[PDB]
Amino acid sequence: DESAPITAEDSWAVISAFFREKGLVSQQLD
Amino acid sequence: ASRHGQKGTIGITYRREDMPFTAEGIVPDLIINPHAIPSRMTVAHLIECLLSKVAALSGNEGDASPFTDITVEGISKLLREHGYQSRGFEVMYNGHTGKKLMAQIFFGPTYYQRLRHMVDDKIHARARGPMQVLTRQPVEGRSRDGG
Amino acid sequence: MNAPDRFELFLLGEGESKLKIDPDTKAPNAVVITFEKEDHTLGNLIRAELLNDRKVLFAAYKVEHPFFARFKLRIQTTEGYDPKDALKNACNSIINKLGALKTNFETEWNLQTLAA
Amino acid sequence: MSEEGPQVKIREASKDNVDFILSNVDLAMANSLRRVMIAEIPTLAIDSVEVETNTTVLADEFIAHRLGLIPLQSMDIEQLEYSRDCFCEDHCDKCSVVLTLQAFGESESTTNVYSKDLVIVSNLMGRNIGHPIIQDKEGNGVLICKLRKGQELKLTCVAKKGIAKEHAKWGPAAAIEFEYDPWNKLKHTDYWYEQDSAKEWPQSKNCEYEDPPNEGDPFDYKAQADTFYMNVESVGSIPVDQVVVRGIDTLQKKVASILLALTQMDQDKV
Amino acid sequence: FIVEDDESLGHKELKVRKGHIAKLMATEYQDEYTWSSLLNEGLVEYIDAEEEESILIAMQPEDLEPAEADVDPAKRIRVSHHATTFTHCEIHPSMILGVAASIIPFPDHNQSPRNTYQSAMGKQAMGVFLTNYNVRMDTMANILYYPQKPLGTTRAMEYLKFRELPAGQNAIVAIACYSGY
Amino acid sequence: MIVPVRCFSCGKVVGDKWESYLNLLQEDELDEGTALSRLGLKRYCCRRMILTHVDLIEKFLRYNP
Amino acid sequence: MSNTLFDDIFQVSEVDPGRYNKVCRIEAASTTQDQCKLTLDINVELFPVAAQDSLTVTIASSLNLETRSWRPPQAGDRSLADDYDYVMYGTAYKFEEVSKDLIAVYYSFGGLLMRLEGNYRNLNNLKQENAYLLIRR
Amino acid sequence: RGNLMGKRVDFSARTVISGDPNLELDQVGVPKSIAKTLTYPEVVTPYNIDRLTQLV
Amino acid sequence: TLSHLRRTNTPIGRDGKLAKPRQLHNTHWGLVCPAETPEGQACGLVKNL
Amino acid sequence: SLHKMSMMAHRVKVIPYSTFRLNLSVTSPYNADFDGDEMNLHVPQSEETRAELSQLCAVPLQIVSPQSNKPCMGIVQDTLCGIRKLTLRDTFIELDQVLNMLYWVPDWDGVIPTPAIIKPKPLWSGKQILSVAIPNGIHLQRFDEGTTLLSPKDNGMLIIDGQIIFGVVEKKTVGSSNGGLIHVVTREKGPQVCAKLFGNIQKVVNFWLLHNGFSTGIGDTIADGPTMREITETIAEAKKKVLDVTKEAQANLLTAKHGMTLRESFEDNVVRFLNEARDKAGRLAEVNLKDLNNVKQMVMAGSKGSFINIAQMSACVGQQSVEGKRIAFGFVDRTLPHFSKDDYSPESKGFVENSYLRGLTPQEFFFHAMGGREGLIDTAVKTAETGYIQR
RNA sequence: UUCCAGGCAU
Ligand SMILES: [Mg+2]
Ligand SMILES: [Zn+2]
Ligand SMILES: [Zn+2]
Repeated sequence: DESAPITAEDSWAVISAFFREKGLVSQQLD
Repeated sequence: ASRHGQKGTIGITYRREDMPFTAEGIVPDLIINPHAIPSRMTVAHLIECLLSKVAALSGNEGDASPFTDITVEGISKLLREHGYQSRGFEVMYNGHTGKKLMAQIFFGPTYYQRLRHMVDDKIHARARGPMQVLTRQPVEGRSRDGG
Repeated sequence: MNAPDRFELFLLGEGESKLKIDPDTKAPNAVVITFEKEDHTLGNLIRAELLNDRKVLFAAYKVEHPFFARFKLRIQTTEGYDPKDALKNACNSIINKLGALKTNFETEWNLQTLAA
Repeated sequence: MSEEGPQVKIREASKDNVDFILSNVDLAMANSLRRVMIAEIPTLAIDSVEVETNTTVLADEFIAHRLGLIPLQSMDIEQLEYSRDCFCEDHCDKCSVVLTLQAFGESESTTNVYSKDLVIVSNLMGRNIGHPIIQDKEGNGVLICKLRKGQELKLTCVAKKGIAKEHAKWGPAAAIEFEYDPWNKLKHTDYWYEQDSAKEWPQSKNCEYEDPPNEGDPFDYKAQADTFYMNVESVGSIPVDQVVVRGIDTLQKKVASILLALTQMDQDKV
Repeated sequence: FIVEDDESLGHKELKVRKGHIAKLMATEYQDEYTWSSLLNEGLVEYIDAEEEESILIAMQPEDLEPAEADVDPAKRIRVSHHATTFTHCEIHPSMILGVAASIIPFPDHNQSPRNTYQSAMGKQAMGVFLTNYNVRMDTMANILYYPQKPLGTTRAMEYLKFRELPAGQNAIVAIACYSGY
Repeated sequence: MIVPVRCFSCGKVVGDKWESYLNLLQEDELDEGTALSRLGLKRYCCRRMILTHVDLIEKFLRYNP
Repeated sequence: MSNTLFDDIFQVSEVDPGRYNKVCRIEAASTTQDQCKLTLDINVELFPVAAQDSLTVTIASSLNLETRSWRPPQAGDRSLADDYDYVMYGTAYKFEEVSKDLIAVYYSFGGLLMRLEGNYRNLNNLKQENAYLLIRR
Repeated sequence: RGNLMGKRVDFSARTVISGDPNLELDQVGVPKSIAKTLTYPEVVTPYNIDRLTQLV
Repeated sequence: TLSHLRRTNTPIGRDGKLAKPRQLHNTHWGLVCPAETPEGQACGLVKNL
Repeated sequence: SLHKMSMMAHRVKVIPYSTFRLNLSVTSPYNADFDGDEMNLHVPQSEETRAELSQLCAVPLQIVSPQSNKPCMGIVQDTLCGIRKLTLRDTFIELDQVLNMLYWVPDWDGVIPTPAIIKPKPLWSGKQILSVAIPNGIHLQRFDEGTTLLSPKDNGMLIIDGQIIFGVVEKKTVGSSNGGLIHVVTREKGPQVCAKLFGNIQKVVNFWLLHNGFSTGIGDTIADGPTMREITETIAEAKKKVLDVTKEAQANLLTAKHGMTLRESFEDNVVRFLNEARDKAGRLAEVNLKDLNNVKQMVMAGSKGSFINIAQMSACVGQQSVEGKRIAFGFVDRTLPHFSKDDYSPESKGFVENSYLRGLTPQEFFFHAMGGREGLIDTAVKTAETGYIQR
């Protein structure tokens, strides 16, 4: 069911995506 | 210092012979005084100590992460599956005589940082020396032999 | 920096006899020996055995301060009997105990086996 | 049936542990040895590195430090005097063991430097001494360091006597175990609890070997302490036994030197 | 997380599902489903302070949503799921923190100020600032001989590149009175 | 930053065991805690040692002269 | 110079372990004057005590029939005015007068306290510190 | 304010303090380093003369 | 190295602007760290994202 | 240096290692701790200059501060924490040790004291030997609560001829207290005598505590299984003591207590109720933690921690506030975007229900901050205005 | 030295 709720543990991965793209330096850069 | 604003400079160094030991054989690398806890109220120190003593026996990167579903009640059960006190403490023998410690100690691993600021970069003594020009008063900075 | 020299914990440097016995003046027939380059390892044990001699009135010791490898040992005895001797005896007591103890640990060892 | 007093009765045994039950002695005594083993047992290790060339990532003293930790053989040690005593200006075959080490990163794939690569150059005098104690599965033992392409490293070490007091690298020790009165019948502790002292606090394997409490009975205030369940390990340099015998020995030596000074002291006077 | 009640089968709910996840982790594996899309897919938004003023966020996603059925005697006591007006939701509370904070084990178990001290000394410690110090001619810098990674960690570290470039060691602490030094 | 030759607490030999630990994983596909129980590392003092050391040297070696 | 200064057997009204893992303060009455009450803590780790028991209480500042340091053993042979079980030793602080002439003195033993009452410890109960205590049976 | 009501002076020393339970209240443990750095003018007097000469 | 990169300086009047500024605001939630600020002096005038 | 006693004369005792190793009791007068603190020391130069130091500046003299006609040093930490344990009726020591203790005291007449227990096995009690450090003629009379000459709970403190007759020793007796042992010793004897007393009491108790060991650890912060729940409802009960008095004002039904808005008059009752409840929540876990508990043991000797601490770790934390006014609505009638507007309940004005053992919630957390920040703020102000007001 | 700046003392 590629469409079900989203337990807590899951969210972590989302954040991963963030820094994967953005990056700790996001600000200064862009 | 630790990770809870737990500053502190060494006081003296001892070897295992004088060091306090637990039947297991193990002995502390660090021995912090119990008094820097109640007033500072840094349980997270006590907690990391119990949590790390666990993931150190089983080897499972103990999670400390922000707010989550962990508990002393929880850890104290896993640390009980390993045979050690459920709260971390352990019996210990007074390194000098070998005679047990009428008391028990919160003996468990904790992550500790070593900030620069080491003694030998600060001991400074001056008995007369370089004197400034405009003032003729001793000069500023240990760097320049000041007073 | 001001780190004493490591080896100073067991090397009596220039004129420093192991022992040095000054007669305790506070009490009668009692003394105090200064042990240079020695500690609890040795101390506490001469304390134990020394404290078995019935003829020993007082026996206790102490490390002056953790920075210096030393300790004073105070010994008092039943008059006529010189504490020096008590220390003398109490010592051999330990040698004789150990000696036999070595023999006995070795007895057991020869009579053993394992593959590791 | 025999033997004056302090008797032992080795429980288990192995090439790297002497789990034994020492009994009927003064705890003072027990500890006394316990210490002696960790502390003052003569050993051997490097104590002087002579860096010729080095391209590694570990800078000199890093390597120079670990080299002192690399356990070295010391079975005979007692027949290789401390530099300090011997009369050789600096060092000699009658006080020290000389080793070499040389690495070049040929395998264009991380070349390793192991304790096995040390090279005894000085006359071993025909005596178990100076051998890079190896327990490695393969036999490479103690990974010293690594290096890449044309990374080189030429050294030259010098082992000397030494004991755990002078430094840990001379610790034949490792870590002993210690316990007595597993049922705290002398009450040398006051177990902290939240509820049942008995529950919260785990029991020990060393209880079987001693009688449980048995309520009724009052408190034996005449209770002293014999029977100590030690577990002398080892790091190799010395056979698990000697790190116990010699322990039993070095202590005994000192104990006599006290008498020795009590003799030399008397003779003295005009 | 945009939590529009766009659920004919139910009520309100994160405009993202376990699918999106395994679809992203798909890329976590082979290092295709970007964060960039997690925006365009109107799955989550960038809320500035001002705009925030007009929205309602549920802390922990799950929890503050469903219905019911004695809590946990060991856990803590958390406010309930009040209203369903919920517009968005938090990635994880731990995100209010900054570098410093993020390395502090159980920051939610100390006195407020204590966590501020650690926010200053972490910047006064030793470590391995960059694995290139071998070719670094910077006047002054320290490195620990054997950098140990921490036993107790945060998920926050995984991103702060810590376990790879730690700032200390796991020493066996013994909290007790001894010599008195 | 290489394997810490011998533990800090008890000092029991530990500079060799490295490679054997790294293998009791990538190959013998075990779990940390056990891998270490296998290499003889009993009490935590010596345990935390391996279970924590970060073999940076590798990332170092990866440079040049 | 050596004599007893008080002897009488009492019975334990009751014993109390107020937060004290190894010691208990107790009290009893006298099998003589019924005005002679008694109070005394007690290391119940060296001499248990149950409710109501006849224990001979004695006191006097002396050796055995026949100040300074405290010899260790030796006395294995020596005189032993210890013909009892419990033998503490302390000092006596106050000399109260609980009305009439039913006086009560307090004897502390370096840490444990004690209190008596009646009136015939007249030319017997000295104000002195010295005062070995004794219990038996 | 900074030059007359307060000056920098000679014969002064500063280091990190670490308590000790073995010094009398009034003592102060001093590093051998400073003990060789900080001096004190003493007058040659037949009293010390002998000692003083040894020191020199 | 990081902490310093993501930082925040904010000028003051001319003397200790004791009140509004230095304080921790509600609008601060999620944007600025709540516990990581330089003690004393410019306490709360300089923030970490 | 804001004290007269911020500078004192000490005896040089040249030792190894690079630190200024000073005695402990002279810790609180300099305001000295060891977390990286450095100290300055100057060297006299004239036969008379030093004279001035030794005759007026030595620590032995500065012992009793005139700023408060009461000593300004005294036994602290380790020794304080230990001095108590050693005391207790329930504490005895056998010959082997008692002898070592006696020896450790420099003066000791070299004459062992008579064991209070010659009965089966000769024993000694803390008070017993600890008094070997206490000189002669030193008299003390306390009377705490249930003190009674025969103090049961060891309430008071009676020391005659310099011998501990009864009671426990701690911050009240050996501290820098007024009628304090220390205060008397000095007066009653010399600036000297007392100066050495710290040394004896120190060495002894320090040594005894070396072996009796001591510590703290999470286990001390957990209160009785049900006693905690007993609290979770001592909380909830107040929530409703609020919820009620809220609608009771959400209906225009409350007497605006003279000189207070309906708003003000309201909040005031809110607050009281919470803290009021939180406090007992404390005590609840307080007399609930056995004597064996560590964190208490120290709060008892008086060497670290107070009722409050125990509370905020074991029981309930508290209601955070800024300028007395619990977290405001800088967020248009609410605290965070996690709340529904016009929310006055305690779960929003910043009331930390959990305990440091349990752990704050993302909100409990952020609020605690805004609150914490305030201390830090004036700390760096009140400190400046002071340093000036001082000068 | 000089002038700005930054950092530390829980
Ligand atoms: Mg400080
Ligand atoms: Zn030679
Ligand atoms: Zn180890």
